[PDB]
Amino acid sequence: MTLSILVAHDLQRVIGFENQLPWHLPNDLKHVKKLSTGHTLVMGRKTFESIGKPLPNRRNVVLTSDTSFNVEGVDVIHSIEDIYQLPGHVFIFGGQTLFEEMIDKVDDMYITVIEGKFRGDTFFPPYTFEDWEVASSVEGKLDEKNTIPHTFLHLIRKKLVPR
Ligand SMILES: NC(=O)c1ccc[n+]([C@@H]2O[C@H](COP(=O)([O-])OP(=O)(O)OC[C@H]3O[C@@H](n4cnc5c(N)ncnc54)[C@H](OP(=O)(O)O)[C@@H]3O)[C@@H](O)[C@H]2O)c1
Ligand SMILES: CCCc1nc(N)nc(N)c1Cc1cc(/C=C/C(=O)N2N=Cc3ccccc3[C@@H]2C=C(C)C)c(OC)c(OC)c1
Repeated sequence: MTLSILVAHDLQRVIGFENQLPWHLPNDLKHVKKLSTGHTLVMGRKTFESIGKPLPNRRNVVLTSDTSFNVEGVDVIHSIEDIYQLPGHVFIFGGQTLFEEMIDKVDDMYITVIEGKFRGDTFFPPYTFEDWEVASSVEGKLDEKNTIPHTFLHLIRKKLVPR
């Protein structure tokens, strides 16, 4: 319905390594909890297995081809097309495969740019700021617990108009 991407990627758009996040950043976890609370998270199967259980107080939706999939607290879908029937604010939550499938369909993106270069094996698709308006850009606060510089972006797809 209202369709957003929600993602953390590094300076080279790495989002993951060995089915885990490359970095430890509690503030971003806090950012995710705040944004998606009361809403819906759609994620691919590997992302779900990585987390290992549903996130509380959210509708959790998992896209998989596995007809045997029936986890407590999770709604299953089997097609991309299923996503557009989900009501409310829906966040595309990962991973790489779902980002690639959805980045041209979403209204907007909440991206946490991790200002570092990590070793990765999964990536967020390339995108241009030519196409995305910076609705907001907020530096994350560093401290003892959060030690990689990072920036919370809210990007909104630009309309194509005649010049
Ligand atoms: N930094 C971030 O913000 C962020 C966000 C989330 C995850 N990540 C990460 O991203 C990584 C995983 O990415 P990934 O691409 O390999 O896996 P993934 O997107 O999480 O999910 C992979 C799977 O979802 C399925 N799927 C995708 N499209 C489908 C369709 N059209 N119809 C039916 N099923 C479909 C399949 O499940 P089946 O094989 O069971 O059919 C597929 O193999 C990890 O390393 C992880 O840590 C990071
Ligand atoms: C950690 C953030 C990763 C990420 N970042 C961004 N920007 N986009 C994103 N789309 C994600 C996705 C993402 C997520 C997570 C973590 C989820 C999680 O542990 N919570 N999610 C919300 C939630 C809701 C209710 C209760 C508890 C939680 C809990 C937060 C705590 C306070 C403990 C994750 O596991 C570490 C992970 O690994 C592949 C990926």
